[PDB]
Amino acid sequence: KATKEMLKIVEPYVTYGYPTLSTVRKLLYKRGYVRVGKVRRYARKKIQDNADISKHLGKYNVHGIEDMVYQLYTCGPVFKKVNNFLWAFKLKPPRKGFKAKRHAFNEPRPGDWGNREAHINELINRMI
Amino acid sequence: AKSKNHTNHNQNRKAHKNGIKKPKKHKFMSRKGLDPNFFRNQKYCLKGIQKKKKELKLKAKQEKNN
Amino acid sequence: KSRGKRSGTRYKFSKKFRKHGECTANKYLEKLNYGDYVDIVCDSTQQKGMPFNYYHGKTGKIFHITKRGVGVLVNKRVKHRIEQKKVCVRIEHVRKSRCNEDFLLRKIKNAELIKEAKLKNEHINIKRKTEGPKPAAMIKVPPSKIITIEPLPFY
Amino acid sequence: VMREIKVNKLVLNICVGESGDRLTRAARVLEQLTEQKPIFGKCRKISCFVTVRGKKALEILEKGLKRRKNFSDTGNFGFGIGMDFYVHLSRSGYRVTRRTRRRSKISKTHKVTKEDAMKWFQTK
Amino acid sequence: KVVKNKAYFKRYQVKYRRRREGKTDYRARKALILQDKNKYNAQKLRFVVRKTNSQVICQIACAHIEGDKILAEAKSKELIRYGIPVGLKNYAAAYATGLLCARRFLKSLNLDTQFLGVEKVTRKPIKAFLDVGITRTTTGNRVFAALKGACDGGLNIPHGNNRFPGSFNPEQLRKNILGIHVAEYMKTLQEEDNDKYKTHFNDYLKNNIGADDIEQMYLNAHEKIRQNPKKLNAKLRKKRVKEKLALYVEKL
RNA sequence: UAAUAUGUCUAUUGUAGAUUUGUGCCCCACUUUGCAUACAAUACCGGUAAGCAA
RNA sequence: UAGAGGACAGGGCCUUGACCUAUUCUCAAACUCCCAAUAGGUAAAAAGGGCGAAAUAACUCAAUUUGU
RNA sequence: GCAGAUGUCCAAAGACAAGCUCAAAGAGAACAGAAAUCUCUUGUAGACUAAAAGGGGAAAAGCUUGUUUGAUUUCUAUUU
RNA sequence: GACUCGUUCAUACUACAGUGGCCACACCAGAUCCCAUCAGAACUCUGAAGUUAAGCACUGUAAGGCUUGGCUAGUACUGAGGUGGGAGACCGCUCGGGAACACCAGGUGAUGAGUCAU
Repeated sequence: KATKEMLKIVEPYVTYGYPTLSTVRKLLYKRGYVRVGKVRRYARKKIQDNADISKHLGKYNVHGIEDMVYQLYTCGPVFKKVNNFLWAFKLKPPRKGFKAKRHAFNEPRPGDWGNREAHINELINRMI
Repeated sequence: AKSKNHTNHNQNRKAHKNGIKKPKKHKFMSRKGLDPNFFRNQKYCLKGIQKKKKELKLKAKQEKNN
Repeated sequence: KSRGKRSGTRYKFSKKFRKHGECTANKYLEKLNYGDYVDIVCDSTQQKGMPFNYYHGKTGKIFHITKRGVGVLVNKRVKHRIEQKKVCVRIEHVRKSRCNEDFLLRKIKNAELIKEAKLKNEHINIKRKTEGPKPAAMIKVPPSKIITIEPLPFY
Repeated sequence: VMREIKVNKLVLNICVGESGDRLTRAARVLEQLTEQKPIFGKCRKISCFVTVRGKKALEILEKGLKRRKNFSDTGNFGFGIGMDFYVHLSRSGYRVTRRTRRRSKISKTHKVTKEDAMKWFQTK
Repeated sequence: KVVKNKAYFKRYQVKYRRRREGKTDYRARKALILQDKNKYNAQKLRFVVRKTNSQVICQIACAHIEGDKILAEAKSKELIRYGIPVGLKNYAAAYATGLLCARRFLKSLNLDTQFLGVEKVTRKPIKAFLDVGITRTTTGNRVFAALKGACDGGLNIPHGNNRFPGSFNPEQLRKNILGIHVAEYMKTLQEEDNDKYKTHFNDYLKNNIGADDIEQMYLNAHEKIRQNPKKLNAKLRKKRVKEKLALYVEKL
């Protein structure tokens, strides 16, 4: 409720929706970057291994990109140490292009912003 | 010529430049003029413990130093 | 050109409908303690100890208590920072806060729940649930009970 | 069950509205009528009246026995001739409406209105 | 013109109950129940003296938000035990009730030994602070009797001597606390006439005592008390109003 | 006129607090010390009030 | 802006008004019975809280042992 | 910008307490009237509260009465 | 049964009929004083012969009225987006929030402790 309310105030400047398993796996594998550095000195680094994942989470037994996907899809007990550990994805512009960034995805006229629900997988894998 | 009489423009932006600071929240505040005849009694309370503690410590020091 | 003490308080300090008259009998019968959160609400029927222009409806800690007055610590925002201010008002203009009763029952809950949980050695969390997504459950909707509606045209 | 009309008060109306040299004579005739001292009207001094109770109430009533349209509706009657006349009566138990214990107000049917006033006037 | 119109009716107010039935004044009430806020739990236990049409009442009121609690209410009909069967509204009766509450609460505290009091008429005292009693007092009133009996038992109440015999008259104090101001009326009426004696001093002559015996019984009883203690519901209303309208269809 | 005050070469008192000591040479909790500093509390010095004043 | 009907005054059972009761048309930055949206404030536990003992005070309470 | 107001007034129009309830309307009453005075009924304030306006005020903050000088000295915590 | 200290500020109050004291109101009759009032009218006090007549305890009056529930109405209004419509005011659209003015019904609650009586 809290984050949905705080995101509704920013809805006209974003588009969001259901990620689904294949898309979360694609995002983590080919666009996943991780903060390996020390606290407040994070030094963004691509995953490329499981050593840093284990170093930050091995004592908390969620070591491995296997486990990170196993955990990000079904929001289990560790989302703090996954989302915050994961660097913000820097996506490419869409391959085929946006429809209208100025208008909502939900208006009858073509538009982009809003909740695409399950329709964001195509946009993500087009932007990836 | 006429001068800009007043405007609040840019003011809260200037405020948030360094942010809206907050009181430092000290644990103890002075009670210089706060309810006399009660904190005077508290002052009298403190000396009661102080005198016994001091005499006990001095006697222990003398008995241990011979 | 007019910045008096009561300027701009035509409706803020006006008495509500049916609420005219002095304060109730047992309004004088609240146990106020030091360091107590309290709301400061102006009562125009009582003129001495009237709260000042801006602090009506605010909330703050009690730092002073006198025979018929209360000193309240209220943070006020000016320009680029918030600073503490000590306002001394009479007790008819003071109403006990309803911020700490939200946790009074929680802290009584702790001493009865966490105690038994530890002594029996379970792990149970106590943080607020901030409930969002509803869980998954098996339901039974009746084929007779299910009814259909539809939209309407212009008229 | 003691429904009856009793006597509480009685006053006069000595109203002229002029300067001095006659308040003395007015108070003197009023004192000879009822032995007690009258008091004045407005003082913005233009009227006066006096009260007394006891058997003197019955005596002044007997003096004042001497139209059938303008009766009062609360047993508080008054008239005039020079002199005037005023008397305050009602049913008993009236004092709980004025006592420090339970200052209160009267109901309606227990008041005797003006029909009882006219009946009592013809009876007396 | 009508002042009882609906727009007027939609603006009325109400009074509050304790003054509305006349036990506290609601301004003196607030003044007595307010105490300094620096004194937390300062109960302000108020001594109350009141006069009925028949007896005298002395009570303790311990201030609470919900309401006050009396440890015990001093009664003037318990003086029948000590030696005052009738005459429970007298000056001596109020004095006896003051001594009653004082000494009985003193033995409740188990502090009679600590505060014996005084004999006849001339650590720290016991809690009491006076009530307004609504009424306007006068000199030599029986409100003094309870307070002075309580003082002679050991109690204390700050209270002005304006209403005191002499506006200082210890002779009138003696004449008061034993009630002999009825004895003076009795002697005067003896010399005046015997016509109203049957209707006035009936139970007194039934008891077969006198003016010099009023003081004796009162003093003996005061020493004794100093040393030892219908509805209709929704459907019913609907049925009845239907019956009423059906009846008035042809009634008048 | 002039800064604890001779009970003593222990050198005012608290809550935080850097460092040090150990017990379970490098992770942790308990005591051990309590820099600086902050918020206070106290005393004492000069002045002014108030009380007394040979 | 206008009414339904109706016990006070004026004129010739009649008339004219005034006035009255529940109703009618339209309005108020310096009018409110009611009253949003937005905006604003306080609270979200360890230098702390709960729970008992012991002490201390010249405070408070009738209390050298009620309370604070 | 708009409707205004201030450079005053008050030994009481300050303080306390008690008692009372006001404006108005209706019905009545020698002189006596639309009004001057008296009685009753209703009367949430439609009065009054020094002044401009806005708040507040009904065993009152209004009216009357009684007693008074707390409109006194000194110093704090503070709000606009 | 009653009252008491108090409470809750209208279930605790404004237009009509019905019940009333063994102990408790309240009415009583009076002024001699402590005494206080044009007036023993209030008040104080005196004692209890007559009284529930009153207020009121209560019941009830399709009354007032307390109030909420539904309906007004997703109407009015409004936060954010718009290279939306329109000559403008207005009017949609997407993400949200969301009133007020009439009617049917509930009846006029409850509080701890003590005394007297039974």
